[PDB]
Amino acid sequence: PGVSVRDVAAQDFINAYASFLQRQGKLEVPGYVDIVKTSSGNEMPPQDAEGWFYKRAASVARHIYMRKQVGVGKLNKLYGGAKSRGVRPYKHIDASGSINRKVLQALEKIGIVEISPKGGRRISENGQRDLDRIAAQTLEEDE
Amino acid sequence: AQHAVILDQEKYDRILKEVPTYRYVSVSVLVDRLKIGGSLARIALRHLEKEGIIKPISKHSKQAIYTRAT
Amino acid sequence: TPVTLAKVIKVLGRTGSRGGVTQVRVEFLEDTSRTIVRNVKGPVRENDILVLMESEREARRLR
Amino acid sequence: ALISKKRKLVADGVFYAELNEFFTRELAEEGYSGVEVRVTPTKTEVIIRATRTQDV
Amino acid sequence: SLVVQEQGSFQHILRLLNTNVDGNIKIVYALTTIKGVGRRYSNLVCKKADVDLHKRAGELTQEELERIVQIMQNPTHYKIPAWFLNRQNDITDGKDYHTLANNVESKLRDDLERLKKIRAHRGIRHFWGLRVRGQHTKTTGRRRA
Amino acid sequence: TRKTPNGEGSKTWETYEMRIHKRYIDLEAPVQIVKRITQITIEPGVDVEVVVASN
Amino acid sequence: FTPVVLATPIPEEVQQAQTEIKLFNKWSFEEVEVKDASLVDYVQVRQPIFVAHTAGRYANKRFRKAQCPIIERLTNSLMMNGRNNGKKLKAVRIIKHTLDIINVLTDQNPIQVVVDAITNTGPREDTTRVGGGGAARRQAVDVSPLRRVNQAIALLTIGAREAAFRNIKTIAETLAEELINAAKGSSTSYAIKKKDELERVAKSNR
Amino acid sequence: AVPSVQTFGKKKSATAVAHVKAGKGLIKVNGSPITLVEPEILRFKVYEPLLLVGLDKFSNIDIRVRVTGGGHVSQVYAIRQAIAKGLVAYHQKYVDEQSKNELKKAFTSYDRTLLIADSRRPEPKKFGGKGARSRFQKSYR
Amino acid sequence: GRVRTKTVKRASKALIERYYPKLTLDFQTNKRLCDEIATIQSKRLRNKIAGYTTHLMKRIQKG
RNA sequence: CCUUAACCUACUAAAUAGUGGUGCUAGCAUUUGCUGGUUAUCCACUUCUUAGAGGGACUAUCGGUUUCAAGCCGAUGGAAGUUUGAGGCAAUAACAGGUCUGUGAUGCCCUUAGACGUUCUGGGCCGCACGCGCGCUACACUGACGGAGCCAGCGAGUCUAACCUUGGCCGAGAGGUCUUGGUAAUCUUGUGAAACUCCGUCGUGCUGGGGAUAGAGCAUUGUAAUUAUUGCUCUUCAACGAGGAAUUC
Ligand SMILES: [Mg+2]
Ligand SMILES: [Mg+2]
Ligand SMILES: [Mg+2]
Ligand SMILES: [Mg+2]
Ligand SMILES: [Mg+2]
Ligand SMILES: [Mg+2]
Ligand SMILES: [Mg+2]
Ligand SMILES: [Mg+2]
Ligand SMILES: [Mg+2]
Ligand SMILES: [Mg+2]
Ligand SMILES: [Mg+2]
Ligand SMILES: [Mg+2]
Ligand SMILES: [Mg+2]
Ligand SMILES: [Mg+2]
Ligand SMILES: [Mg+2]
Ligand SMILES: [Mg+2]
Ligand SMILES: [Mg+2]
Ligand SMILES: [Mg+2]
Ligand SMILES: [Mg+2]
Ligand SMILES: [Mg+2]
Ligand SMILES: [Mg+2]
Ligand SMILES: [Mg+2]
Ligand SMILES: [Mg+2]
Ligand SMILES: [Mg+2]
Ligand SMILES: [Mg+2]
Ligand SMILES: [Mg+2]
Ligand SMILES: [Mg+2]
Ligand SMILES: [Mg+2]
Ligand SMILES: [Mg+2]
Repeated sequence: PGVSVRDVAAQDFINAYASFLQRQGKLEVPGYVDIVKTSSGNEMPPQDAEGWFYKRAASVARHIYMRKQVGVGKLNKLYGGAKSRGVRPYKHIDASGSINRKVLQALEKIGIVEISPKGGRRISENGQRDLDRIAAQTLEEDE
Repeated sequence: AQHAVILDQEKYDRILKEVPTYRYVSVSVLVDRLKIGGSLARIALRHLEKEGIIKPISKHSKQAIYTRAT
Repeated sequence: TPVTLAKVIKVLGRTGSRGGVTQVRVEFLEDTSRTIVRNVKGPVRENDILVLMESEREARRLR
Repeated sequence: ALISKKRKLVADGVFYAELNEFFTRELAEEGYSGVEVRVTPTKTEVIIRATRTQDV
Repeated sequence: SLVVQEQGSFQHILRLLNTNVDGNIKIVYALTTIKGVGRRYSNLVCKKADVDLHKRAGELTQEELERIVQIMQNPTHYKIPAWFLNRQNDITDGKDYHTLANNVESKLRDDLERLKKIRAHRGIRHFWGLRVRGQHTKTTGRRRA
Repeated sequence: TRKTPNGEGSKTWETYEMRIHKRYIDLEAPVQIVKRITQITIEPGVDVEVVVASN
Repeated sequence: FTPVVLATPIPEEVQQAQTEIKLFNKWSFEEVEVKDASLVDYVQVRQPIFVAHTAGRYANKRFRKAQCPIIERLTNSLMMNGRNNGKKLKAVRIIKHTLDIINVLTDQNPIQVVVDAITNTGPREDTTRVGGGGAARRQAVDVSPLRRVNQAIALLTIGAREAAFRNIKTIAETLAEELINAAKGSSTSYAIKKKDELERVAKSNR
Repeated sequence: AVPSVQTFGKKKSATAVAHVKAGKGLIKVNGSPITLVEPEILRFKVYEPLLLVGLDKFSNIDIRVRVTGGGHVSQVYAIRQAIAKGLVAYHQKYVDEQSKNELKKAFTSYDRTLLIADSRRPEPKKFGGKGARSRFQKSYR
Repeated sequence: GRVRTKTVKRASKALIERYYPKLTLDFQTNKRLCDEIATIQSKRLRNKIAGYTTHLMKRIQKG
């Protein structure tokens, strides 16, 4: 029939790209993983421990696919949630541009995204290629 | 701290032999059978479904629901 | 336990010092041709159906 | 030069507010009655509308 | 995940670091009823300890428990960030410690003694038993002492 | 702004607005007509601006 | 049901039911009748709906409260106690879950058993605070159907809210618990009690 | 040049534009199918127009919709309005009138404001309160 | 409370007095009439002066 | 009357708004197809968006009720039928209401060089047994936490200057650093807001609800941060288990 990733529902795609980015083994996982907290506006680290770098890799990937070009900042603001300033009201806070900037470099190094012109990070022709592929792999699970 | 955070062999086979007649089974219904707290009662759900007994007729978080084997 | 259904026929006016009561003439459906006037609690329009819990008693003014 | 358009248009109104004052003091005994400011090439034109122009 | 079984392997309550630890809690949260061991410090240590966080404080090998202690009171050796730590840059030998169990109480006292003994207005302030951090005092805090 | 100079009263707030309307038209022409059409068509209070170029 | 497809495909039971019966989440609006005279015109049930969410202008006039699909009344009354003010997706989902629960217990269209629990907790007559002179006796009044519906819903939700507070059991379990008990009066539900009692003190001062 | 109409749907500030060309029958929103949509609980709110008039009706027509503005629920209503208003905008112009008027009939019959945009809008907040009616809090003395 | 001001009811007066041949139980033609016949300063007021002339008209006809 | 929020496939239009075609091009399917990219490669439009000019509603049609009066009520129609929603404006008169602490508006009085003038240094308005008010965060399971889904509108922004700030690296974080666009429907910005949705963890235990109080280290604004301007990490883990009489909206 043909396929995109937009044809695949947001979460089971991102679990799909996750289980597959894990299979692979290729990645680069800086090294401060597990010992880190994704946001100043966060309490506990993620519970994936050995992982989640894959999930946000999948998340980052898919999101870059859906559009022109996006940089580390827009990902901070995206991946940024609500911090309880404790007894003081909540305020939106951006999450860490380290987790993202190293994710974008690890997906660029594995050639699924590319330092787009104008600014940001365009999705790679080989990324297009392989996302739509595992997309199809994800629908084909459901046959 | 009021019991039901572990497995005690008799509790296993009690689960196995007590979940018919349960038209309603869920996190709250297993706790209510004076046993397993929400951590391991959710494991008892994922493993009673490993084969038999519970029919999954409800989806997700907080809420869950099963019935007896037909 | 003898229920006695009665359909509002006309709306009379609010009673009670507060003004939440509504006076109303009702014809009970099980054998019409006989009226009683009751005092309600909720909102009411014409042709509703009230469950008169006891059949023969009526009121008028409220304070 | 080089200002925002908003800031420019407000700034012009302050320019009006002050001018009207300076005349409303200065020309009291000449029956001053209001100004207008007209902008052109070459010049910047202010017209005193007062009821005794031989004393202005 | 999986219904487990075990035998009499797990003994509830187990004492470490001069404090006591309830069994039958998700271990990570058990090390926090020790002093100086928050939810993040506990987390990272067990992660670094090669332990199953899934597990309760119940199971756990003795060998594990001891590796847990080792990591807790020797952070910078087991390559823990040091900014992850409650007592950076001491103030005498200037090393970075993570003071734990009955000892945090000591240093809390130790520090305050320095302030008082130097006569600094934060000492004076702790001494009068007030709020130090500068918060207004007219209205807030009445029941108190 | 609050209506009162001072502080007493209910806290009546007012609100002032000035309306800035912008328009632009593009024309191709010689130099004579631009200069003819721009010195005249003068209007006090309206801001006329004439640039040039394709950058 | 004669399946059809085009490009973007429409799943099986989706295609199926929709074009066929115009039923709920996937429950039956046909059959289900308000087992009480009166209360009809004040319980909806037809036109059927899919889920309990509507850009409903049920407020701008006096009784257009009464045309509202009755399930969407229940759900609407779920989302309160401030922290849950708004949050209709929350309430609506709790209803679907709740309805899935009732149906497991004793079958019956669970939307029907909801029709029954609403009818079976409306106070046939209540009391009001008359003047009568300083010391104010209690006049027995006959409460409107519309008040009987409203009060049934307000009772049933609050009672289930009160039990859901501070225990493992989730809202929908106790809701469905409340409605199941209330369906055929058994005095074990907070609503059946409070109805039965308002009718005891309304009888005592007449 | 193929036959095609464009429409829109508006609840609160959410506007939803909808193109209705002649095709093999897609039903896509922004860029993803109408099987996704999620809200999900609300999903059958946007299926609704398809099912009130027959899924069949869409086999000669490709349908794309893109939504900007509003909020999560404010978009689910705007789209389904755009779809139904589109389905009758194609029968107004291409197929005959009787049929269109038989679609406005089983749409407005059951309804949910499918062809009729809701007029409800935010009220202004006024001074003295944190809402439009909600005044503050006085204590007298 | 949709009670017509005096300026409305009074204009409706002088119109129906002097332009009763012309005018008819139709607002829309009465409205346009009020353009070609009467000098009002606002659309809103004109439709008020009209839709009311239309009412009076509508009931001069049965007495 | 004005203003704003609602209705115009009618009018005038738009590379600072957008849409359809075409080129140039990516991917997935290949049988056409699906889903992106390309401030000008052109062609066409104006539904979406913008604001000019209009139109529109007059509680209209019909029916109830009313002295068959002004009006009220119900239905249908309708973008709209509570003064269409919400404001702006607003007579006569009154108070010893507030304001000499907004005014280089002012009478009168005080003071005027050992100053009640002005400025500089430092402290104070923050001082804490405690009464009163407005509030913020909470007591959790319609919940906290962690992944992930991911959606607004009113704004505002740098010249003789340092404002709004994308992107790239570095940094756990706060932040840093080299660059960048915008005097702005053009850049920040689609302000990828937050509740919220979803899949998990926890499981009623002052618990993983709550985050006061405090310790230690790191940064940012500024000449200056001690009595801790703010931000961050770790640790410390209070009271509060729904709140008397009362009382706001
Ligand atoms: Mg977000
Ligand atoms: Mg998030
Ligand atoms: Mg601790
Ligand atoms: Mg508001
Ligand atoms: Mg072909
Ligand atoms: Mg082809
Ligand atoms: Mg237009
Ligand atoms: Mg209507
Ligand atoms: Mg108006
Ligand atoms: Mg006085
Ligand atoms: Mg003054
Ligand atoms: Mg003076
Ligand atoms: Mg001042
Ligand atoms: Mg003055
Ligand atoms: Mg002085
Ligand atoms: Mg002060
Ligand atoms: Mg006071
Ligand atoms: Mg106040
Ligand atoms: Mg969450
Ligand atoms: Mg915007
Ligand atoms: Mg560092
Ligand atoms: Mg520059
Ligand atoms: Mg407690
Ligand atoms: Mg605690
Ligand atoms: Mg917390
Ligand atoms: Mg200081
Ligand atoms: Mg001080
Ligand atoms: Mg300050
Ligand atoms: Mg309370």
